[PDB]
Formats: sequence, structure tokens, C-alpha cells
Amino acid sequence: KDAMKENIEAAIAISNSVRSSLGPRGMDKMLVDSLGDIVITNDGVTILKEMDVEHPAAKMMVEVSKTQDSFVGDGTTTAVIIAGGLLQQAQGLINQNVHPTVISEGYRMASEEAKRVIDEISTKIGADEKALLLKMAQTSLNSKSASVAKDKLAEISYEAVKSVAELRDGKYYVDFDNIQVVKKQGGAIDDTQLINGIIVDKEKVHPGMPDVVKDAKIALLDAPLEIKKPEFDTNLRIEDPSMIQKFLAQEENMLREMVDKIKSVGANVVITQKGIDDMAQHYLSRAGIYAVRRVKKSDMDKLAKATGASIVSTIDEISSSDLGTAERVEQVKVGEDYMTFVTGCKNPKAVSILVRGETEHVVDEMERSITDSLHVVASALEDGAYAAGGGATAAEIAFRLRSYAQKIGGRQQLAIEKFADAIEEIPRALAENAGLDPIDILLKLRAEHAKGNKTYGINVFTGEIEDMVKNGVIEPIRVGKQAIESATEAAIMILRIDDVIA
Amino acid sequence: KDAMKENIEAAIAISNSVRSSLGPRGMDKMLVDSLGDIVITNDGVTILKEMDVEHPAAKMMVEVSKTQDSFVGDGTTTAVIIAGGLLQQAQGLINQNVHPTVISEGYRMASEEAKRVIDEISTKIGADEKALLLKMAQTSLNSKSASVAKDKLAEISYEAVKSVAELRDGKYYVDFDNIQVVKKQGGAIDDTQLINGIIVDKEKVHPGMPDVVKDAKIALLDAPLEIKKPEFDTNLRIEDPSMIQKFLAQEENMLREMVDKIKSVGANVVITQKGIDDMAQHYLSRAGIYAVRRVKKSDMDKLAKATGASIVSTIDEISSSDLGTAERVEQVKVGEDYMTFVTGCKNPKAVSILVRGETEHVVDEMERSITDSLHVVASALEDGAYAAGGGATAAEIAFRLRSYAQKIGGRQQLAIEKFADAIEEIPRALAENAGLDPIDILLKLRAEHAKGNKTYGINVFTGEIEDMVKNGVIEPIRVGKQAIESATEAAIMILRIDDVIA
Amino acid sequence: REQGKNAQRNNIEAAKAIADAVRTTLGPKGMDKMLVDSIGDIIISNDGATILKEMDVEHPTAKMIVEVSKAQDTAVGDGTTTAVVLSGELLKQAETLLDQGVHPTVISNGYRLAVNEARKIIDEIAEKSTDDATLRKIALTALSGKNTGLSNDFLADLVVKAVNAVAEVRDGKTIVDTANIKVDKKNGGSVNDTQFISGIVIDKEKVHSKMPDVVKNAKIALIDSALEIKKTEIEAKVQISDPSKIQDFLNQETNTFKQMVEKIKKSGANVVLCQKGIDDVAQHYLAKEGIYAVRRVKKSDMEKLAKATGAKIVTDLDDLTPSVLGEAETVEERKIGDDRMTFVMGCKNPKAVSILIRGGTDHVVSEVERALNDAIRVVAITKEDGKFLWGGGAVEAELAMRLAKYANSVGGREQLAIEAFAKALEIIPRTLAENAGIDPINTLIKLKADDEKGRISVGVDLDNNGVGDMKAKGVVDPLRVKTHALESAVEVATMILRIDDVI
Amino acid sequence: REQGKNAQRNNIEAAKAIADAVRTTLGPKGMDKMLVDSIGDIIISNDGATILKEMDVEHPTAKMIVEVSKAQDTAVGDGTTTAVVLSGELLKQAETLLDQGVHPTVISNGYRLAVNEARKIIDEIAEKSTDDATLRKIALTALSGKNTGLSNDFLADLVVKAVNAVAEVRDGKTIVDTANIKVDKKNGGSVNDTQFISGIVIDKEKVHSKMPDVVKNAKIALIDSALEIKKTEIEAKVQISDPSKIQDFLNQETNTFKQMVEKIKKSGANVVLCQKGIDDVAQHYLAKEGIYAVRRVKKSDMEKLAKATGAKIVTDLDDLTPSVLGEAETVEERKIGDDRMTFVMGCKNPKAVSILIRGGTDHVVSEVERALNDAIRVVAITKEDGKFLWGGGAVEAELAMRLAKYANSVGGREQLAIEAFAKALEIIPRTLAENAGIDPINTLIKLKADDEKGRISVGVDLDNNGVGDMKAKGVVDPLRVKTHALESAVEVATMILRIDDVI
Repeated sequence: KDAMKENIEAAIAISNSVRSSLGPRGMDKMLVDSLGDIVITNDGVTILKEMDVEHPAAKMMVEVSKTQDSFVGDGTTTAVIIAGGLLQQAQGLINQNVHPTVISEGYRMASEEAKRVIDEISTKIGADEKALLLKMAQTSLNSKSASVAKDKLAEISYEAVKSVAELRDGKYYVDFDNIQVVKKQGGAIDDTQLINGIIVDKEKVHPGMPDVVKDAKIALLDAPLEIKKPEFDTNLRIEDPSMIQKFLAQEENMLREMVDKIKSVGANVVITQKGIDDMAQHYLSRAGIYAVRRVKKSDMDKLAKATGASIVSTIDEISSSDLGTAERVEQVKVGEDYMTFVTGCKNPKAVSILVRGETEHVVDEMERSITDSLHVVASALEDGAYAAGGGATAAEIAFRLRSYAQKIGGRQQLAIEKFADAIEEIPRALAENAGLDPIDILLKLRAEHAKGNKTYGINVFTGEIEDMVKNGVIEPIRVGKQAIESATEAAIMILRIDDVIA
Repeated sequence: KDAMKENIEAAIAISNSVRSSLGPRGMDKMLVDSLGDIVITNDGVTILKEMDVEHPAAKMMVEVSKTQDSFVGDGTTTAVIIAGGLLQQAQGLINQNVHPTVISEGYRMASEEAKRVIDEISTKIGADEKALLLKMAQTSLNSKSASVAKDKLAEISYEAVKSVAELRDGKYYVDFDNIQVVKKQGGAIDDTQLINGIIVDKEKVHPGMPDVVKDAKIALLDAPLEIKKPEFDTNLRIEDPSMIQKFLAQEENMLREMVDKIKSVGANVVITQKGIDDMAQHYLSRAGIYAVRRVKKSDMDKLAKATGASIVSTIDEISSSDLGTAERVEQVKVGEDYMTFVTGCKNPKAVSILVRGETEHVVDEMERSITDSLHVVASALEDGAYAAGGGATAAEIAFRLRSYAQKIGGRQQLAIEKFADAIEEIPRALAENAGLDPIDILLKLRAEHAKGNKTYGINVFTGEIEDMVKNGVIEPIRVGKQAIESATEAAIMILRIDDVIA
Repeated sequence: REQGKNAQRNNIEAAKAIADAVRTTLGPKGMDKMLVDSIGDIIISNDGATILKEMDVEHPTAKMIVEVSKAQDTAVGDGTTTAVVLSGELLKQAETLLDQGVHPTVISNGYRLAVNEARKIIDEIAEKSTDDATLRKIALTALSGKNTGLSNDFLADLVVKAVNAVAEVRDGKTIVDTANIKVDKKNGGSVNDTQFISGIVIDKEKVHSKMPDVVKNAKIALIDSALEIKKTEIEAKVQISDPSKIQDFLNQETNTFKQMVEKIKKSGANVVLCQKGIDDVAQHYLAKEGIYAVRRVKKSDMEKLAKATGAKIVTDLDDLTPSVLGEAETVEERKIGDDRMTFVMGCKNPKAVSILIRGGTDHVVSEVERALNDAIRVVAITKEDGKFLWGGGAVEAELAMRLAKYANSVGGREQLAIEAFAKALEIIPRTLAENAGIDPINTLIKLKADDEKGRISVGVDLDNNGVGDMKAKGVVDPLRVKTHALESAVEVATMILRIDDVI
Repeated sequence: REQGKNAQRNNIEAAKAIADAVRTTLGPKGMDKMLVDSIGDIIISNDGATILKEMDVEHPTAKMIVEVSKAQDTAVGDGTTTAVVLSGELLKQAETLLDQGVHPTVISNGYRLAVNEARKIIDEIAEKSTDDATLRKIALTALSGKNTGLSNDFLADLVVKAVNAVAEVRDGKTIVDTANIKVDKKNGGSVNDTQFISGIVIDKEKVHSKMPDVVKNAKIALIDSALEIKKTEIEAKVQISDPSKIQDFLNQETNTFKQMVEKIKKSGANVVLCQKGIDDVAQHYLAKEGIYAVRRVKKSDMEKLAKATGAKIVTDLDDLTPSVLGEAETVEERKIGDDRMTFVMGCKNPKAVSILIRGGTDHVVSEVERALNDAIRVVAITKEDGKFLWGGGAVEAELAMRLAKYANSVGGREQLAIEAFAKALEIIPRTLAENAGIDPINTLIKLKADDEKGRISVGVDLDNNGVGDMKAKGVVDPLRVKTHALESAVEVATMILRIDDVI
């Protein structure tokens, strides 16, 4: 009765704090934390992970609705919007004494039928690959503040994914450890570029190291370049003043040797996750080796893949088989900062995107936006099919559930019709957001789909129901399946709970 | 947006605090005030007038929903239930951006069409008068704690109204100043009786007055029996000790005279709204006059009608034309108390009901219940027609609005369909209250009415959809028209308000 | 505000609590309750109506049960404790049915079916008799668990005696106005000192010492007004310009009082009972003339005296004619305890008697009076109805057995409610067992058997320690009080059972 | 948390407030702001980036505008105040459109269309020239509203001179690393006392008195490590059992320091600049051997010196070969103000110079340095780009006129946004009018006419009291700073305009 009334309202509240961010006329959110950190975004996954939800129902709505399985396009915002719809509609049905178990069965079924409608009405990507994917990446950027440069960023998203995509069983596989995305402020959004190689935001460890090394043999380490102290308690016992010299000599010699090993195997560059002793820095420098230290592990993993190096933890046991390869490693100044560009890698399916923005908070959102585009085109390439956006595919599913409901008659049917009304939350949000009339757009939308117009959607620019694929507003088939998947699980979880206790 | 969200929720709250009291399986409410006064009732007019509503929206819901025009049967509880429905449904439509003005037009129209459906489907009372009205009065008592004695109380309600009903233009007119309802504890509910006359809960003013006077000539006064003091400042100036006697004599003589006038005109009984001086009480007593004082004005008005007396304020100018008539006036002990029964009145269309109950709070509710029955049968007799109860007539109206909506297509149509769903709040309440399944009863109810079963309703005893008139559950046509009238005005008023300011 | 289950379980709990407060007053072995306030103070009673009327009940639902103390038809003797205890049990037994899923209304319908049947069964089984002996058994039973001492048989006899003295026959039926029996008390000790007077006893002394201590063949004047100087209604001011006038004015007053007394003497009255005050000068001349006067007499007494002596209560002395005078053989003042009271005896109307209760402690004479009054009521009712019932839980046991069977002849849901009502009736025999200190569970087992073997009169016997024949022990209950105790209980239990929300 | 209108009107209000905080710093007649903290204390600047970086901004939306102080491409000279003031105006002008019913996104689209056009128009109208004379005009303009005195022409010349000294040509293009220009300050009064040194100036004195005051034909050793006694990594403890050993141990230390110095001498170095400390015994022997040493030299200086002298920064003295030594004609210590600084001159690499600023007050030498640094940046940028723009609001006025027309060639909603962007640009010429104390409204009227008559170079002239030709007065703005000030403003205004809820 009440535990439910409350849980449901807490949940719907989350649904509405995200609703206005859906689509081409969607707005962003500014989220300020207790520590004062600020995040301004349109990304529904960031908004949710950010907002401080207290109510346990809200925490669950957030967790389950997260579309966790993948964060492609606006799957999470769409999931959340539908969960709120499904929940709000369940409220009504419960007011009529429909047992929450019927409702959960109905939702479960309608959910299954809906995934089916999508597979059915979907469309395989054909000889149109390049044009389709571009249109997809633009649709995505269209929702973001990155729209401003959607055509250039879309090209970058396409080029990058296409470069790292493996066409295996006649199928495509895209490994993101081949795409390095780095952000640097102090440039316009247009200055964003695709570099064929791996950029690492770090500079040479010592001023005397070279700024460029052609045909680099890269040593990737995971251990620090320092003296090793025994594990058992150890003490030097000096009784002869003369040994004091011999001892310090032995230490410096240990470091000099470590460098000799790395260099003896042909290493040209040394990139470590850990530290490099000041004296070791001297030696590498003197040997003319370009070294960078305290590198990000994620950066290490990407360098290994592109250069074909193996990350070594036992310098002593290092060998040439372990060395990576690249046509050139060079320090370049990107704005204020100095970065290291490893170009012409052994593995050519290795790329980087240098995201620019004038301001910190601008460049942050640009990277968020570009990482979205990459996942959109990559999942479309992988799935092989696409569905029309603009609320077209949702209006269709809604249309096709109202039929199926009458086939699966009974009380289940009420839950199934309610599930259809909920899916219509998408076209409503889109209309509401663009400044159109929901109740008006909805009626026309239903008409077109009844008359078999599968791809008909909401053109928020003209404010007219048109062909979404013709106009290019299309999305990966995956976004819709997951969103309806996450949405129904989130709603069923709250629907089954009749009490909250500590 | 919010002022509305809040106003609507305040309103619906009132709707639900009354919902469980509707019908044969309805419960009562205990209302305790700040002064500690307690009222336990089923009467929706008393509940509303009683509950301490703070929110201005709630105060209006209460005022407008009050079905003020008449308090016949459960018109107010029904009105309130429908207003909450209409409001709750409007909430949804507004979530879809339907302008509150469309909704108000739609409600206004559907309201009109609904009154029409009722006139249409109603049924004139024919040669079946007695049996119909009895069945009506029982249906009413069925909701109350008076059910316990519904057959006896129904007979009393029928006999009483029939006695005072004037068949004018072939039509019936019932004047309630001919029905005196009085309550006295210390007897079972079965001890309730109909007395042919006017009972007044008062006893003779002086112990020496007669307990009975046959063929009474009743003097009805509105002035007190006391000495009249001039308007201008007045002082007796006594300079002779002998005048002291002559003065007091003159005063007593003034009172003795007042009594002589009343008695000279033939008066036998003297009933006053005001007071009677102790010496006047002596004189009346000595003249063998039965006098009662400080009588209720309402009681005065009823005595005038039944005896044909005129209420006099100028004793000096009293005349025999002013005297009322009755075959006998007598003091009788009713339980603990002594009452005055004026029997065999000049006007024979004058009746009384002595309501009994063991306890005070029991007898209170019995009178409330009986006053309801009287108004039910009286308004049926006056209107000349009746409509089936059990949610039959509401399920019909709902059925017939869903048609009419499609005729008056457009956005108005959505408001009209929502109005139909709201009317269905009645059968839902009834089902919910009896322990039946709402969603199940509703579906069967719609079926029967679709298949033309106008009089089909909810038999809460068997839990089956049957013919409500056959089973006898019927109500005056007036209850439904007013309830839908009050209900739509209450909802339109809240729907138009977009801000509340001090 | 409370809704649904919370509202109902709560209401039932409240009803049960107040029933517990009076429970132990039931029967021959009833206990007393001491009720203490702020100013007036302590009240010690066994009377259930008194206890409840005085109790400081807070809860609304409890304020409703307490209302039974005012239903004049029930609130006499154990009628009050019976109705309250039964409402409590009816609500308690209902709680079980509500738990199972039974609707409060069908439960209310069951109780209505049950009580209507019971009301029939008791008129069926009611024992007829107008036998003075049975009347005495009614009183003895009514005086059972009170702190009256051993004088009960003596009191019981007074009651029957008083009742039979004022009892009159209208068209074939005996009507007894208890208002004709004047009961009063005086702290003198003994109880056996209670007297039965054939006349009206008045707690008032003669106004003046020189007035006779006893008047024989009295022509009694009942007067409404004060025998004092009356001022006009319209303001009056006296203006004296002649020093000589002052005396005259002072004399008109004296002469005024002299005339008052002359008027009284002229009517032949030799006794004057005034409802108001009497000036000292008037007292002077009344005593001078030999008239016995009492002043500030209660209106209640004025009325009883007009009833007993045939006197007309007169306000204007000019209407004091020999026609309005009452008669009595003797009007005598005599000292009772520490006070001096006036005794008006041998009244014109024989249907008026008084009972002057004695007993000492004060707090005992009060309950004894409280007792004698109930006793008078019950004996009066029975005198009229001519029918009675067996006591000690005998009636309830019969009812519980029959309704248990009648339930079977009824439909499902209602049947449950009627079996619940049948169980509820056992709360009476059980309460008597518990109070006497005997085993409740086994007394009921025995009681059930005997009434089922057809032993209608077997109730709970303290002596036999368990059950026993009430017919032999003479424990009898009036009918009217029984039926109304059942009816009150049902009406009130239904009122409360129907509430699902308290705001 | 705030939603919708409340969230937006609020954000706009915030942006405007922070713009107001820097507004008056714009131009030749700019005012200063005094920023005071808790411990460090007072800062007085006209620099907008400094003011914002220091400001204690509370509001999130204001923290976002303040971020422009960090966009290295904008935060030079008036670039910061221009970007902030413009964001404020873009948000202010938007508020009107939001009020009419225009969607924040089409407003954002309008601004994007507008700024892209403007960026085109300015490259179109940009004036080319690598003329040292224009460079001087860039600096003079950059130093305009600062508390530098009248020495500006003298400073401007130093700037161009320094810039042209380190400027180098890569493949056909001139690249100028400003990091090769070492700017430092010393409180000695005068300002005209600022010197241009062909070498690296180091705020460090020679470690030991007996060391030469000047070294000619210097072979400079740059050393990373401390010339101190080093303890082993693995703990070491010395145990003496022979009283005689104590001396020996004390001597090994001395000999250790002696060898350090021997190694240094062996390489031919005669100057030692150490980034760390030098033990007193080492200082002893260094002075004894005639080597000039400085210690605890900043890494920044170590790096500039390695750059200028060709020396390799060495950590292990055993790798101190003549190959890693740098060269300079003279290394001399000379007293500047109250301090003694080391001057490394005639370095192997000529592309390294220093500017030793003087000026007294301390709080003036700081801003003057703050000034000279911006001036150096702007002159450096222009040296590279070879293009510039007319100052005094001339550029904005042209842009405002053109975009006002370009708006017409655009669709409804966007057109509105583009007319709003055109109005926003006028906030610059108006701010210069207001600051100079002249009538804003009339200056704009005049400015518009002249630029429309084709007078591209007409900006706001304080002298002519209104508008005037900037071409003649020589007020020129670098291009890069303009385009980025517009771009920053647009990107940030859009970020903020898009928020409809702050949680």
C-alpha cells in the first residue's frame, strides 16, 4: 500500500530529473558535490552516477536502470524514462486491485514481445556502411553540446572505429584498447583530431633526453628503476674507512647495470608505470634513451597492444622479444603541456583522438560526447543492423503491443497495454522537450504506424512526423533492446517490494 | 504545475476519507473535535461538515461537493467520490499537456450528456407506489447502522411521508414542517414509533397544571408572560407608606389580567417561546391551563401548522381566531423524561416519529438515518421516477459517454472518456467495500451494459451482477443528477486554479 | 486519525479496558472501587453506573461504552456491569472473525440475529409470579454484593413493603411510581434503625422554637413564595420629608408581615411549608399564632407533599383558600441522629411512604441508600411485569446453549457471528466464577451439562463451589433489565464495530 | 537544486556578476583591483587572468567563467577580460530570447553560426606585417592600462629586442620560444634601470667569498647532485675498535670532498652551477682551486642554462667529461639593488637573453613584470603569425555590422540569435567608452557610421573623445588572442545556456 506508494514516487522522481535531457532539444544538468566538484553533462550515465540519491528505491532505480551491459548512446536515459512510465502506470493498475504479480508477468511478456518487434522491424546495414554509420554518429552528437561540431566529430568517430575494427567471421569486432582518447584544453572544439598512434600525456623524465627517436624499440616496464633492498634485515658493517667508497660505488653500479641490460637488448625508449631513480635518469639520459615514468596502467596496456611489447616486471630477465616497435616516439607540445606521441606503431589498428575545448569543463564534456559516438558506431558495426530513431521504433513497438495484448487477453492484457503506454513516454519526452504538443504529435504518430509507417518519427526541427531513416536519425539496434530490458527489470523489482525495513 | 499538483492531492484526500462509507458494506467514521465532542456516522454530509480540513482546496472540495441543493440519500458521498475521480483523471491528462480549459469543457459536456442518460434510462413510479418506495427506503437504511431495523423504519418512513404529501397537480408536494422527528434514548431501536400528532420534548411549567386536556384550544405565544417596563426611564415615587401595598397589587394585577385575556378568549393550553413569570405560572395553574415555556422556534412553527394557530407577540391583542385546535394535549413520560404530545390536530397531515436507541450516540445516528429515509421516499414521490442502484446507472452512464465521446471527437473526447472512467469510481468503491474484486466486477459490469442490460448492478451480498430493480436496490432520480452536478463543478473549480496566494 | 485495522483493533482494545474496570463488581462477591477526585473527594461504590459516571475516561470509544450508565432501562443493579462486560466480550469475540476475513457488517448482522433470538428465548423461558415472596427474593438478590451488613432480609422486607404501599392498578395493570417512595438517610448508626414511615419525611426543622413540636389534624399550606418583604418590579424610591413618616414606614413593614400571617390563619392552615425563606418577623407572628412553619423546602419535597396531602402549591397568598390545603393526621418534629426532621404522617393519600436509612459511617449509609434505591427499582419493575429470570449466569448459559444450535440453522458467515455471540454470553458465568474465586473453566463445563440436561435454573453456586440450583437458593433477576442489558450491548458493539477510521 | 527558469535566470545572473568584477580593467584607462587574502596578503593587478585566478568565486556557474583564466590561448593581456565580459553579454542577450520563447539550443546554434562567421571575417580583414615597427605597436598597446609609468616606449623596445633575439626560423616559418627569454626583477628603483642582458641572469651569489668575482672564457659544469657526503641506501653503521680509526674516518670524509673537486677540475670546468647544496669543505676546496660555484640553483634555471651554454646536466661526477661542459665568455657576479646576482654572458647559444626589471615599490615591479610577460607573449605570437587587428573596439564594431547583415541571410529563429550575438559584440566598444568616462551611447552611434562608411580601423578614441582612427594612433591587437577570446566565450556561454537544472 504505502511502502509501494512511496517507493514508486521516489523512483519516478529520478525518471523526471533526467527526462528533459533526451534528444536534439535536450538540456544538460549541472551536478555540484559536497566537496564542491562540478560536472555539467547530458550523459545520463554520468548524471545518475553523480546525483546523490538517498531513498533506497531511488538507489535501485539508478543501479538497475543503468543499462550497465553497455553504455551506447542514450540507452540509460531511455531506460530510466521508460521505468518511470512503467511504474507510474502500475500505480494506476494497483489502484484497481490488480495483483503486482499479474503486472510483473504482463511486463515480462510485453518486454519479450518488444525485443521481438525490434529484431523484426530492424534493418541490416548494407553496402551503405559509411553513410549510415556517419548518420548514426551525428544523431548521437546531436543531443550533446558537441552538436556544434557534429560533422567533424562524426567523421573522427567513424575513421577511428573503422581503423580498429576486425572483420572476423565476415563479422566485425571492435577492441577499444586500440582507441586512445585524450583530452587537452586550450584549443577550439574544431581542433580535435585523430592521430594514427598512441598519445601519452607525459614528458621525458630528464631534460637531457632526446625530443624524438626514429625507429623506436620500446621497453615497457612495470617495475621501478631503483636499487633493490634485500627482504631479510640487512646492514652494511663498515670498520675500514676505505670501504665507504667501495660501497657507494657498488650501489651506483647496480643502477648503471640495470640501464646497461635494457640498453644491451636494443631498447631505445623506456616507459615505466613506476619510478626512475635520479641516477638512473642520468644514465638513461647519457645513453640517449627517451624515458617516461609513472605512466597510467591503462596507457601501458594500450602501448603494449600497439607496439607489441610485453610489460616486464623483472628487468634482469628482459629480452629483445619483449621490446615493442614504432616508427617514431617524440615529445610534442600540445598547448601548454608536453606529451609523448608514439607514432607508426607495429600494430596499425591503434589510434588516438586528441579532444580539444577552450575550458576544462568544456573539454570534459567533449570527451564524454566523443566516447559516446565511438560506442554508437562501434555497436552498429558489430550488431549489423539499425532501428529508426525519433520515437519511430517506440511508437511501432507500442502499436504492436496493443495488438498482442488482445491475443494474450485477460488481466495480463491490462499490464501489456500499460506497457505500451509507457513506451510512449519516449515520443512524449521528445515532443515535450522540443516545444511541440505531446498529445498532438502522439495522435499523428499512432496514425502513421497504424497505416504501416514503421519508420515514422518526430522531426523536432520541422515538428513533423516523417521517415526517420530518410532523414538519417537512426540508432544501433542494441540501444533499444537493452533500454527496454533494463527498464522492465527496474520496474519489476520495485513492484515486488511491499515493505522496507532496517 | 505544482499549485495544481498540490490542490488536486488535497482534494483527492477528502475523496478517500469518505470512499469506504459508500453502500451496504460501507463503514462509519468517528469524528472527535478539539472540545472533545464525538460524532460517529455514515452520513457523508455530517462527515464533511465535521472533518477539520485545513487546505483551501479541501475546504472548497467540501463546500462545492456538498450537493447542497438537497441531502437525499448518499448524494454527497457519491458526488465527492466522483470529484476525486474526475480530478485524479485530469492529473493524467495534464501530464500529457492537455490544457485545463479543454478538460473543463469536456467535463461540462459529459456532465450534460450524463444527466440526459439518466432522464432517459429512468423509470416512472406507477401503480407500484407503496412497494417501490418501501424498497427505496430500505436500500437507504441498508447503508446505515439502522439496517438492523430497516423493514420497520422503512414502513415508518413511508407512512410518515405519505401522510403529509399533497397530491396537487396530479403531482406530489411534501412539506417537512409537517414531520416532527424527535429522539429519546432508553429504548431499543425497535421501539421507534410514528405518532399521529406533534410531540414536543417539554413538560408543563408548573406542577399543579393538568396532565391532559381533551379538546384543546391552543394559544401559541412568542412573547414572555411578564410585567412590561416602560421604554422611557421610570421611577415609582413613594411618599405615603400606604402606596407600597397599592403598587405591588397593581403589578400582580397586570399579570393576573394577562392570564385573564388568554383565558377569556377560550385558550386551554399556552405554549410560549419565551418565559413565564412565576406568578403567571401560578395564575395559569389556578385557571387550569396547561402551559409549557421556552419552546424551540422550530417546534412553534410545526405546532402552528398542525393546530392552525397563529403565533402571537401581542398578548393584549390576542383573539380566538388565533387559537389552534387539537383533540388532546397530554404530558406522557417517555423513558426518563416528560414530553407533551399534541394529538388529533386540526391539520391531520401532521406527524411525529419518536426515535429510540439505548445510548445517546446510538439514538443520534438513528435520527440521522431516519431523516435520510424520509428525504429519499419524499424526493422519489416528488420526482415520480427512479433509477437503479448498485452501480447499474453509473455503469450505464459510463457506457453511454464512451459512445458520445467518439461523436464529439477531438481533445474534448479525451476529457469525456476520462469522465466515464471517473463515474466508474462508484462501482469500484462498492466492489472494494464489499470485499469483491473491482477489476473483475467492472469487466462483467461493462459486458452486461454493452449487451443492453441497463439495470444491471452489483449485488454485494451474492457478489453477482444482477437486475437491480428486480432485487429492489433503487434510488430517486434526483440523487444521481445532483451528485454528477456537484461533482463536476467541484472538479472544474480546482482545475481552473493555477495559483494560491494570500 | 487512525484507519482500518489500526483503528479497529484499537477501538476493541479500548472497549475491553473499560469493561475490565467494572468487571469485579459483578455478583454477591463483588468488590468496591474507590474513586477520588480533587475537591469533593472520595466515593466508594459497587454500583457500576456510579463508577462509570464518575470515571475519567479519556478515549472516545471508551466514552461510548460509558454511555450505557445513562440508559435508564439498563443502569439498575448489575445491569450496567452486565451490558459493559458483554460489549467488551462481543467486541473481543469479533476481533477473531475480523482476523479470519469476516466483514464487520455481517458480524453486526450475526449479532442482530443472535440478540433477536435471545430476546425471544427469554420471554419464552421467563418465569411468571407476582408473589410477594418472589419480590423479596428480587430485593435480596439486588442487595447481594453490597456493604450493607447482614440486615439484608430486613431491608428486602422494607422494599417490598414500600413498593406494595404505593403500587396501584390502572386498567387491569399494576403501575408503581417509585417517585412516591421517599428515601432519605441520616448518619445515626445501626442500619436496623432504618424506618418505614407512612408519610413524607422532610429533612427540615421548624423555623421557630416557640412553634409546636407536633400538630394533629393538620391543614397544610404549601407555599411557593418567600414570606418576606417584596419590592416592586419598576424601581421605587421612598422620600420622607416629615420625621414622623419614618416610623410609619417602618410600621407598614410590620403590618405587611402581620397580614401575611392573617391570610394564612384565615384559610385554616395550621402548618406552612414554604419553598423559600421566611422573614424573622413573619416567624414571630406565625409562632405567635401557633402555626408550625418550615422554610426553604426542596421543590422535589414540595411536589411529593402536594401529592401526598392533596395540597395545591400556591404562590399568591390571596389564592390561599381552604380548598388548596392538604391534610395529614400529624405533623411532628422529632430528632433523628443529630438533626431535627419534620414528619408529615397520615396523609390524605396513602400511596406515599418514606424510608429513613441509618448506618453511621456516612460512606456506608450512602451506598446502602444507593443499594436500597436499585432494590426499590428492581422490585418495582417486577411488581409490574410479573415475570423474572433465574440468576447466577443461569440465563446466559441457557442462551449460550440454544444460540449455539440456532447458529446451525443459519448461513455460513452469519453462523460464525452467532457462534461468537453464544461464546460471548459465557463471559457472565465465568466472571461470577472468577470473582467468587472458583475455577472458571470447570464451572462452565458443569454449567453447560446441567442446562443441556434441561436444568434451566442451574447457575453458579459459591456454596456448592461450582454450579447449583438458583431456584432453591432464590437468586432471581428481573426480566426488563436482562433484555435491555443484551440489547444495549449489541447496539453499542455494532456502533463501534462499524468504525474504520477515527479522525 | 533549481530547475528550469529559476535555474537559468540564476546562472545568467551569476555569469554577469563575475564579468562585472573585471569589466573596469579593460583598456588604456583600466583600473586595478586589490585582492587581499589571510596570510600571503595583498595583490594589486590590472591583469584579468590574475584577478580571476585569485578571486574567491563561490557560485558554480561563476567558477565556470573563471576557467577562462586558464585557457592559455586567451589569457594574455585583455584576452581574459574580453572573453569574460563577452560571455556575460552573450548570456545576458540570450535571456531576452529565452523570454520570447526561443529554445536554448537554437540560441546556441545561432551563436555557433555567428562565431564561425566572425572567425572568417577577421581572417579576411586581418592586417599582415612582420614589421618590427608593428611589433613595437603591439607591445605599446599591451602595456597601455598598467602602472608602468611613462617608460613604456623604453619597455616596448626591450620586448621587440628580446623577441627578435631568440626568434628562429624552422621550415620557412618563424618560431619564438618565449622560454628562452629569462625575465626577472629586482626592487632597485627607476624602471628605466631595466636591463637587456645577452645571457642568463641568475638570482644567486657565489657560495664562497674567496671565489673570483668574474670568470672569463668559462667552461661551465651543470650539476644535478649535492656536493655533500652521501650515505648508502642499505643502512650502514661504522664500528671503531681502535682509537686511531676515528681520525682516519674523519679524514676519509675530507678526502672524499677533495676528490669531488679533483674530478671537477679534471674536466676543465672553472664554474660549477649546482642545483643542490655544496658542503662547506667542498666550498673550501673549490675556492682554493679557483672555481666559481653557485648552489641550490632552480631547475628552471638549470634547464635554461643548459640550453644557453650547451652544457649537459650531469648527476654522476664520473661522467663529468669536457664534452658535457657549457661555454660562456664571462661569468661574473655583480650587485643588483641589495642582492648579488650571477651573470652568465656570451653563451655558446645566442638565442637566450634576460630582462632584469627594476622599479622599487615591489608591488609595482611585480605588475610591471606581469606586464612585460604579457607583452612578450603578444609580441611573440604576432612575430609568428605575421598578422594583427585594429584595436579600440574597431574589430568588434566591424563584426557587429557584418553579422547584423549575415543574420538576414539566415532562418527565423537562428537569425534572432545572430542579431543577439551582433549586439553582444558592442559590449566591448561600450566598455571602453565607459571606462574612459565618455558617453557610451553616442560613441557607439559614431563608431557604427564610420565602420559602415568603410572605415575598418576606427576604434574608440579617448583623445578625440569618441571615435578615431586606430591606424594613426597605432592601437593593435594580435589575431590569435581575438579569435580565441570569441571562441572561449561562445563555448562557455553554450555550456551554461544548456543547463536547466542544477542539483
